Amino acid sequence: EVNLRMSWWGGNGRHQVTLKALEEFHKQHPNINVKAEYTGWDGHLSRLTTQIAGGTEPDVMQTNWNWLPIFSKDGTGFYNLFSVKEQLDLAQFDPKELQQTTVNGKLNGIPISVTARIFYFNDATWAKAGLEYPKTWDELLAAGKVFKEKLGDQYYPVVLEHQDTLALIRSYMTQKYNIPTIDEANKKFAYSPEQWVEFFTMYKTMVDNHVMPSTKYYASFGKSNMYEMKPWINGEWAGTYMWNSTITKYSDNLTKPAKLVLGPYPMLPGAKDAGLFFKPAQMLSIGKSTKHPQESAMLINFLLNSKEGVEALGLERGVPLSATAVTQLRASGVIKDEDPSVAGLNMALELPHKMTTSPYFDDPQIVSLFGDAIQYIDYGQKTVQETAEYFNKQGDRILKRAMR
Ligand SMILES: O=C(O)[C@H]1O[C@H](O[C@@H]2[C@H](O)[C@@H](O)[C@@H](O[C@@H]3[C@H](O)[C@@H](O)[C@@H](O)O[C@@H]3C(=O)O)O[C@@H]2C(=O)O)[C@H](O)[C@@H](O)[C@H]1O
Repeated sequence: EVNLRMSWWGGNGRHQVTLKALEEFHKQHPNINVKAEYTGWDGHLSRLTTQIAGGTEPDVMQTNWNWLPIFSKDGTGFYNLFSVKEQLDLAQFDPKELQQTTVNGKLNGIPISVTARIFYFNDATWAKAGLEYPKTWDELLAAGKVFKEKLGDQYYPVVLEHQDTLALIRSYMTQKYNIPTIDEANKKFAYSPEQWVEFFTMYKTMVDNHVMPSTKYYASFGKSNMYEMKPWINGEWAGTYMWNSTITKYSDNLTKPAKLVLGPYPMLPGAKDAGLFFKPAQMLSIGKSTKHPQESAMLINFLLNSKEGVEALGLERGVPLSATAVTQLRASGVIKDEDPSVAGLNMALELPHKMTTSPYFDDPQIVSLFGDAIQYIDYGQKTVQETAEYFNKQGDRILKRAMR
């Protein structure tokens, strides 16, 4: 008898397929039981952090790429998957993708899929507005006035949570200036004080121009998951800047026959880089101190490589990196080039994207600080100037703690 625990996050579609994969795995291995621990994204890292701090984390965990510095600065924070290569077919995964999940020579997770935030739009609402999807940053900014006037005050081209906004304005700044956002060598942000003023001024411009809800307006609804909010469901918030790897969590909640459709990616004339936040979407990792590394490795291999596991899991985590899995799903007609998640990935790959985001750009305290910052602007407690200086100062402080 081997008892394993596995955690993951996601929407209920992902919960469904994962649970069904676990029953097959157990059917194939009567001596191995897996206790499933799953939630939505909200608070998931917080809960795992508490487990790891106390040494009680699961045997198998779905993990995020920005968590590697948080838990595994020296690469020993998760079990070294090179040590279980007998059970786990590593050759299915591109070596450059494995490099992204390797730390000090130790393989900390198997990357499941890749992803980038891109624009997806509610086709029903945009048709009502009579507008085509923005092809430029100018058209995005201009869409807000059209939505507000043609459809009504409650209508917005997109909705953006603060993390989405942080990535979006970074993309714009990368297009303009072609420099990394984080200066990893000097453990600090790379932007001049002027560029930070520009960053927050763009936010203010977008809010003023009715592109997306302000934080104050968003709060007036304001606590469920974004994809479960009424103005999302009914099409009033007509788009999202979101991972292709989890786009059905969003599209599944729209009101038929509305669909989420892939939009253009705005590119500044003369930009050398799109400034995508492009990364491994998520990983499967093994607990550092698991008493069952081999059985844990068997479970990962089953989910990511086995015919039954791949079939069960389908596309709920995006387009598989595993060569056998992605071939299988194309062959079964599950992967369709016209599907917004697949099309979104293909568009992103063709965009010039040589700049790779630092994992510290997605440090959760940096992301939280950003939310506080824009809230200061929207609630009239700091000017754009004061907010920029505050973000630069407090962010550099967080980065120093994060990168120690
Ligand atoms: O495919 C995935 O599950 C995805 O998970 C991570 O992204 C999380 C979250 O799961 C995403 O839905 C998205 O979350 C939304 C907002 O962007 C976020 O700021 C927060 O408000 O919650 C929203 C939500 O719950 O849907 O973005 C999240 C994030 O980027 O942290 C991984 O990061 C991602 O790569 C992928 O595995």
